[PDB]
Amino acid sequence: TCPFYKKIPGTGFTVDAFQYGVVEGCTAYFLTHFHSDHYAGLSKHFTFPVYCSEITGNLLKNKLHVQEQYIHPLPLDTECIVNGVKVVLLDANHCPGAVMILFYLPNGTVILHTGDFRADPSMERSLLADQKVHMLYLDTTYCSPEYTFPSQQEVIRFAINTAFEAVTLNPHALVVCGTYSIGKEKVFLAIADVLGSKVGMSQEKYKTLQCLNIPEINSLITTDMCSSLVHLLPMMQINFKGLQSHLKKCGGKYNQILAFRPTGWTHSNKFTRIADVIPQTKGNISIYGIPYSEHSSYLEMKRFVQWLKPQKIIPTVNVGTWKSRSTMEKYFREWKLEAGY
Ligand code: NI
Repeated sequence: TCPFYKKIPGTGFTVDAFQYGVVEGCTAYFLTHFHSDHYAGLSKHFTFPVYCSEITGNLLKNKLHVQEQYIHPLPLDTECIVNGVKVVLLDANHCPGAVMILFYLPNGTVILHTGDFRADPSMERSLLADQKVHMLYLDTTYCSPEYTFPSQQEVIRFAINTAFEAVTLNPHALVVCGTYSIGKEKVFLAIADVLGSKVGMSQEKYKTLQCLNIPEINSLITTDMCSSLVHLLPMMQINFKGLQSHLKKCGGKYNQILAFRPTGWTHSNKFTRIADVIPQTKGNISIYGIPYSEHSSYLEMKRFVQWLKPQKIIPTVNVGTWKSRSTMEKYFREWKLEAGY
């Protein structure tokens, strides 16, 4: 049944709750972003109102064939009224089209649902600064102090310099980048930009990317693989067997692969600096695991919550084990006592 942490009290609203059938007494289904654990259950057969960003609305229509009459896109940073309740969508700094939702309840409570987010100081200057938030439904994916990672900027710098060096040393090398959902587009687009190539990909992936309102995208992507030296493949195929295979397919146009797997976290982060990352190599194939995250680190998350000072926190991730739940609650209490709220 629909968990309590996907329900907004005092409303008829749910968040990211499409896999439970008809939720009893739900008058509006909000969708924070187009990732499968969150959209699971949507299709052309869905007939209730769906509220979301423009970008997410584009993916619903074109990828899942949801009918237009049930899609309610909302502009960001704009006060809107939904079934008699004031709401605002804010940028979540997650994947394209991902939002946080501010609910202004009739009784005076103010609720922020982060959806999936990467907290950032820039959020401290949105419409959030303008009033107090009573309850926070928090993306706690990396809520433990071992989760550190570099900025997105440092990671992109590492990937660009790596790729540029490799191809300039060997103009017959191919670069490959893995993907399994929207998000992390900067990795492959930044690399193609430094190499003077477009990114080649499957028709289905090109279609997805054309839904995202990314500026000048027609200049960066293509379905012509032959004309491109940066190839996007399913994450599953980013291994020595899958890459040896792909290389056979290019028919002696290329003689080396340099491949990137943007992971969330991996335990090399506790020890290793971004400067110090090395690939796994076999023959003429190298694979780099890079810590490009679109979720908050522990310290980023803490700064955001100590800034916001919510009266009550409801975690939305890692809620299935007692030991996880109990550890997170301990961190929230620390943060509150350290900051004085
Ligand atoms: Ni997500």
